[PDB]
Amino acid sequence: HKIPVEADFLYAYSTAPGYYSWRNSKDGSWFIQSLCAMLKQYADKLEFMHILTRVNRKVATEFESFSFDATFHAKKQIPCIVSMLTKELYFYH
Amino acid sequence: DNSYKMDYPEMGLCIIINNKNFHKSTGMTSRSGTDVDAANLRETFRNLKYEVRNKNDLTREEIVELMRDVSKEDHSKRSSFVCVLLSHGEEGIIFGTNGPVDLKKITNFFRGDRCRALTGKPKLFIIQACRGTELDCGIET
Amino acid sequence: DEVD
Ligand SMILES: [Cl-]
Repeated sequence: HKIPVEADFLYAYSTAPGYYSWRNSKDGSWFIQSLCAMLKQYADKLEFMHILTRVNRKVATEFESFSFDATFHAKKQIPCIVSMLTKELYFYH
Repeated sequence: DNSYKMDYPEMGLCIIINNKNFHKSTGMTSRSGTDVDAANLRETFRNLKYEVRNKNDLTREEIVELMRDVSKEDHSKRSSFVCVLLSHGEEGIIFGTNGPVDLKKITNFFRGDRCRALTGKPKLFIIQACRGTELDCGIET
Repeated sequence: DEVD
């Protein structure tokens, strides 16, 4: 009869709660780079959560910061999928 | 009936808010490389058949008005809604060019309550922004 | 690389 007012929202965060998020001044942010690449490759193949999981893996494995400042050097990032969705989401058909 | 109905006449809006330059009074740095993101997202969501609208350097007042206006459009023929936020942030907060906006304030405009045309339709918020000041040192495999 |  009713659904929750918070249902059917998805928050695709670039980073985990409490953490900095990394941006590259030449290539763009790690998260958006990876999100667009995975949408490009898989939007006609995978459900959105599985696309976003490939994004998590890409950001987690293929990026590490390089900084002249030791405090910010060699750091890592994991994005954070927050799903209140009630159904699978496919971009095709 | 396990998947969202995505065969309405339109996939829906993709609103991209690209905040690169902030008012000097805020003391916030420019976000070099965010234009690369904004263009990448525009092309990506174009290929998914979203009606993309790119907005640049919006104040906190403009962000809220934009979200309010967009939530009041006719979404009856739209399958979904996407909003991409590219800015400085902290936990629960994204920054307009002159000050912060609570993420809850933005998303509440689209609650199944306040935007009936999107009830039961997926509302996707993609957020490139800090959520705090912690650094992840990683671990070897 | 920059935090942001
Ligand atoms: Cl840029």
